[PDB]
Amino acid sequence: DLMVEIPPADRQPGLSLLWPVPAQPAIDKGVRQAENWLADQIEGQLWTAFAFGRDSLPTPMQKTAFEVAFLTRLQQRLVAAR
Amino acid sequence: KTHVDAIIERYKDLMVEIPPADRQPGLSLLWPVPAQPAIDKGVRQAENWLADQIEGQLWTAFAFGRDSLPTPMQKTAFEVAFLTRLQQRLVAAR
Amino acid sequence: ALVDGFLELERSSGKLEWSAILQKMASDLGFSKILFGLLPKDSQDYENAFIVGNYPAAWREHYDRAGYARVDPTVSHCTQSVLPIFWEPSIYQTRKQHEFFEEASAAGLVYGLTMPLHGARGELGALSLSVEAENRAEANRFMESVLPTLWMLKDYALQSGAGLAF
Ligand SMILES: CCCCCCCCCC(=O)CC(=O)N[C@H]1CCOC1=O
Repeated sequence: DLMVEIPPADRQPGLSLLWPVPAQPAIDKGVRQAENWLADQIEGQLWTAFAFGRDSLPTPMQKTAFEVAFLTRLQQRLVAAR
Repeated sequence: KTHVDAIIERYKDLMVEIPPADRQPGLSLLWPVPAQPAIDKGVRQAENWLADQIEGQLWTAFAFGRDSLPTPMQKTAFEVAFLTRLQQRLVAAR
Repeated sequence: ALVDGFLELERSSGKLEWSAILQKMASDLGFSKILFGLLPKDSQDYENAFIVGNYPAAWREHYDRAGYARVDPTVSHCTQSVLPIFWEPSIYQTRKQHEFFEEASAAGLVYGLTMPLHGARGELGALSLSVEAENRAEANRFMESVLPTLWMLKDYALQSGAGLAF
């Protein structure tokens, strides 16, 4: 039901999380933020996109959802150095 | 003694370093409290996962690593370091 | 020193002491000018937001009447992004912006940055600091080093500033 989904990307791609409360919008927010950083090549720090991005979520549960999606997204392209 | 350098000189102690990796690295960062160890825990934590093979559990290393630090201020030092390390190797890879 | 300023920020009783602490902290961080602006959720009445700081008086007066809030590249950035925006010449593209820039530059607001604010109760705002450095290289290097401390300032300021503006 209140499942959340991190869309597949390049390498190791996907997920099946039962999140404690509804949080798909927060997951997307985290994916988009990370790919917006990967895409637009380093013009600001990656830490900055993570920290300022997380701030914009209201709740600990949302913030944490943001983080999971952000780090997963990085994982995907990081692995992609096959 | 420039202006911007004079601000660095006080705050001597509160400065912390994220050593260079591959890409244009050595970040020098001012922190509200001394936090070099938290910084290094985040650097090592991130290398440990990289120096691992067919790798696939990134959030876990981050979640378990941050959780081992007891103050908000160290947690964020660890996050900044760990992520900077995942940056150093995202640009040293085209 | 900075940790103490954070606590004083949260302990603040009224707009006056808080805005005083905010300036005293900017000055300690080597930033001679700071502005904090914050609107309630879903408002664009820029000139009637909670706005504090020590921006040059002549300039603030001009900014309000001219309605520069709708010109300022940093203001529209704040409403569309989370990432901080350095004041690179490049953020000023259009004519009215190349012109907003000339005058802002005369007011002393040359080098600096704007951090967008997105409060928990959907509040919107901007935290800007300006630094007097020898050139842009020195300034951007400087601001990247202190950016983590500034992001924490942003955080204590947004949290304590919302329950005083509102
Ligand atoms: C999201 C804005 C809502 C609150 C309204 C704030 C209006 C003032 C914003 C401002 O002063 C930002 C600022 O620092 N602009 C800089 C850019 C160049 O010099 C300026 O004055």
